[PDB]
Amino acid sequence: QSELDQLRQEAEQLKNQIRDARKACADATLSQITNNIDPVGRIQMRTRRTLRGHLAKIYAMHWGTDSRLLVSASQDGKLIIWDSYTTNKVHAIPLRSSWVMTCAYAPSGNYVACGGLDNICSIYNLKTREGNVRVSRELAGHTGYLSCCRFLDDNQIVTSSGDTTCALWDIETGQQTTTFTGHTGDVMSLSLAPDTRLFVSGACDASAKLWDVREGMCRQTFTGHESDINAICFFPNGNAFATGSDDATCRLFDLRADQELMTYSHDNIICGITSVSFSKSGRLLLAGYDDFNCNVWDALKADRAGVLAGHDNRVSCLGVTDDGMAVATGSWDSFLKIWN
Amino acid sequence: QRNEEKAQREANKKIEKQLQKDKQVYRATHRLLLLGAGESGKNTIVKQMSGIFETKFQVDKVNFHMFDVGAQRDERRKWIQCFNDVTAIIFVVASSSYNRLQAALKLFDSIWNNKWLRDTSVILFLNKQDLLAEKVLAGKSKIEDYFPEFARYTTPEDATPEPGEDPRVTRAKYFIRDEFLRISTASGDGRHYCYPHFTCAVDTENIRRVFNDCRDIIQRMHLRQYEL
Amino acid sequence: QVQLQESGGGLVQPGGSLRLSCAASGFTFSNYKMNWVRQAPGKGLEWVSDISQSGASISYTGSVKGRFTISRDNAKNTLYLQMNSLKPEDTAVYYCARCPAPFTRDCFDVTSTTYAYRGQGTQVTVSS
Amino acid sequence: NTASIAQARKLVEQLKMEANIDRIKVSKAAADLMAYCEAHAKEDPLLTPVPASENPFR
Amino acid sequence: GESPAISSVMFSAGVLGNLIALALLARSLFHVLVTELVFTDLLGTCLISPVVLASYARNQTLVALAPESRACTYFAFAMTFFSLATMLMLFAMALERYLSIGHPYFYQRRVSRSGGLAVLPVIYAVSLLFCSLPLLDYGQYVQYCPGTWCFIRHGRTAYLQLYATLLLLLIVSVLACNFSVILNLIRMHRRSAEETDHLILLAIMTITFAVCSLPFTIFAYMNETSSRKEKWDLQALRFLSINSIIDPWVFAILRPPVLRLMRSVL
Ligand SMILES: CC(C)(C)c1ccc(CN(Cc2cccc(OCC(=O)O)c2)S(=O)(=O)c2cccnc2)cc1
Repeated sequence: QSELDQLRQEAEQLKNQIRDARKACADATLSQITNNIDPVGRIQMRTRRTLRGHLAKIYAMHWGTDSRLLVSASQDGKLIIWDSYTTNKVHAIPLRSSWVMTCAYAPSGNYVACGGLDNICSIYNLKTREGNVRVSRELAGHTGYLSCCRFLDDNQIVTSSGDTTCALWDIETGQQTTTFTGHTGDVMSLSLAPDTRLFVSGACDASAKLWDVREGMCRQTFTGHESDINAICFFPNGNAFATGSDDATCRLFDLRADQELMTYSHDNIICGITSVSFSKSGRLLLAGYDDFNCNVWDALKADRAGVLAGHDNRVSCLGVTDDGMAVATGSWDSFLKIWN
Repeated sequence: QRNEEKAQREANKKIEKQLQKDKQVYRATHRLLLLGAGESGKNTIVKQMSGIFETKFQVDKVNFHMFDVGAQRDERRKWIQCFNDVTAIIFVVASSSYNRLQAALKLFDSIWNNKWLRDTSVILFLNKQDLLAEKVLAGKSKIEDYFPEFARYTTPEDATPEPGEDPRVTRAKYFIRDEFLRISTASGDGRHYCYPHFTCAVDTENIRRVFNDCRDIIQRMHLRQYEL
Repeated sequence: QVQLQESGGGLVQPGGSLRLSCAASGFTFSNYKMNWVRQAPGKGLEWVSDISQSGASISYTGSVKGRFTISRDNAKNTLYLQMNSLKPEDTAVYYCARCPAPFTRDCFDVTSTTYAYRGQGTQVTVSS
Repeated sequence: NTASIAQARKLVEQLKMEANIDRIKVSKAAADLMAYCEAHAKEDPLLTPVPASENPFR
Repeated sequence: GESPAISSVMFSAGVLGNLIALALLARSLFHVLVTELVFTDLLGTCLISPVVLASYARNQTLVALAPESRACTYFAFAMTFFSLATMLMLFAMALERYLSIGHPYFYQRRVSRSGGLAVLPVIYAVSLLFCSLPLLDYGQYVQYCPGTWCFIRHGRTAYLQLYATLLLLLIVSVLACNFSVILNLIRMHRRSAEETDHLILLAIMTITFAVCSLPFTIFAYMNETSSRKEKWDLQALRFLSINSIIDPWVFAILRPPVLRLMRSVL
């Protein structure tokens, strides 16, 4: 149509205007003002622990804010809560559906969420009054599979789904408080900022978006990648973030310059990134890959400075503890390992 | 101190003795993925046996779980990776459709050549043959104009069909089966096999076919432990 | 951004010839297997043809084999489809699609209703 | 036809609304990232090996 | 003067084959079973063969028992115990393969790798029982005409026939399991490569087992006069020994991949 034609023309005109503004705001590369600092040398970690007890591949894993308790979700239908110091299993929740793809820990330590192909994020209470661990809630209302759940507090939770929409739920009531639309592909990962006012989300349309939780609108959009985005993580200060995609490339985007700062890639890498995470200082960027290995990148110099090669199958999840002391890694060979 | 640590060890031992009972049940079950072309006849097959529907059945004291994705989108390059440990993908193809047959062929080619589905075998059910017989005897619906090598194709010598069918039906069925088997014999890495069959809504032998095919899959899986 | 701009369409008498072009930007064109798909009026999306990374492996659907020919220039990042002896049932909207992952031999959802790495397509009309 | 007009409205208004963003130069933001990485390089147990006595995973 | 040539090359080949086979696995239930098998064979070799080697330089065919006064009792005990151990290990491996190819579903749940380490402990237990039965003077050990070895005495006892019939039952069971697995491999090759090369390896294994273990059993049901005078009872045990030598070779070195790539290149 002619209306559709002029709408697409105006959209392209605004796109060109935004690109012009970005190129105007780009004066010096991050790799140009960082060449004066010294490199991190060589980072070589050792496998301190190895948690066994899962039957099938492990999709999710999330540290607790006490930096001691850990949760893992495997495809046999199990949600296991481990004590990471002494290796003892603290809980083992059996799930109603075997296809759990995500799991989360409450920042208070009282609840645990998990969702999957059943389009529901179930909330389990770990502190029942003289009872066992039983399901507290089942947040339903998504149309596609549930890719990520994240707690805001004991009463709010933000979820990503395979129907290209994110949602914000009030656990007490049980209905979607807010719905974040705009993506054109399945939303794969979401990341909360240090303060809980904003959060980023990556989808299968090779784009990432920044949402404000309270208003519910999209602030910024970042389109540096060229394939499906699998992993996303905020910088420790909340002014930048990092993504991993299937084009075998990680990217560090800025929230204030509104464009991509750094690219972490190597020609010898032809596998996609499944998970990314930052250390406590933000100088290290850990990235798990499909070639069964994990690579540590110098987030400022963009040069790889270590490898974590201990898993036999695809590295599915990867998480740094909230105090920066250990790194948990879960793979499709049904083993979580702690590195330090 | 020591009291909390011994309580934690008690809890861990109880959790582990429960996980053993759960592991013994997880190993006696064989999970199957029913992945039809959509409105292709998989509904009849699941009639014979939320976001995902599940059907449990039992053959000769062996337990089978069959999963079918429900409320999902038509894009399946992300939630299909969850089914790489499934022992078999049951792939239903509406053989009467011919362009849905090329769509099913492209789907089968993408599943066969996927990086994570490269060790998973496929039991292929070429359903809806009654309408195919109707259309090939009527001569109003053509396979020639959608598969230009239907002519020039001579029916193979093996696999004598049932005598109650018109030889043209046999020619069409074996043409489609060879169309799938060419992709299946595309060579390369994978360690997986295709077990094609000819079914209908009248059959009641399908669960035993799946049973025997899973038996052969498990046999070939065991046979790999005797190598390197 | 990942941009795929198709051109070359138009109205042509039955038996005529066309050459559709597809210009790509925002990705390494030589790492991806490319597809030509089409949507007919009142019908869904249909897979027409595809070509691999180097260009050695080429495939067409049944109803176009012998008439159309696909090709790719990795030096200029362009995908060409030459259509010969068109028929009245070739009138459709043609899309230039890229399948999502590089270096793979499988392209899953190029024919899905909402697919991100497609184009807007050109209308090819066959009439007299 | 008309079902595309609504989504085109959506996209064009989203672009109009996210085009008016104050974007500082890359220099200042990259310097802020460097300052954060340098001020907290002292508290990163993964960046420097911690003594094996206070390491909980000894 | 009786040359040690037959013992030297045999012991050398046995120990070198066991070491080459152990190196390539020292890095599934079949893995546990193969490592326990090669461990048992090599341990038996090191604990037995130096003893028969010792009475070659310490005597010019004059002092059969030079070392001690009851040493051949130890030799006979070790011989019987280690033969039972190796035969029972081969039986366990054949039974594992048979259940794996013959009854897959049943093998799918009940048999797990964790219970694989327990095979060695119970095999040693039953072997000690059935080999210490005579040591309580229910049987008798005697030194044989070559003087270099000691073994169960013919006559005046019913122990030799029991040992022979137990080994014969184990042999018959191993052969039945191997033939059933061959039948199943042929059937799954006809229903459909690797089946043909598995068949080659399993056929050569069955032949070298049935040719190198039946001589002893047949020569154990004969008169003591024609046995010692004709000097066949020595080869009757040497064949069981070369069976123990060949087993690790075709269980670890000539794996179906190796034979497949060799038949492909040739
Ligand atoms: C337990 C088992 C593995 C079956 C075994 C049994 C017996 C021997 C001793 N052996 C045979 C023997 C018997 C009787 C007399 C004799 O003496 C020979 C002579 O001088 O006539 C030699 S063995 O040849 O040392 C040898 C062969 C293969 C592997 N390991 C050692 C070794 C190993």
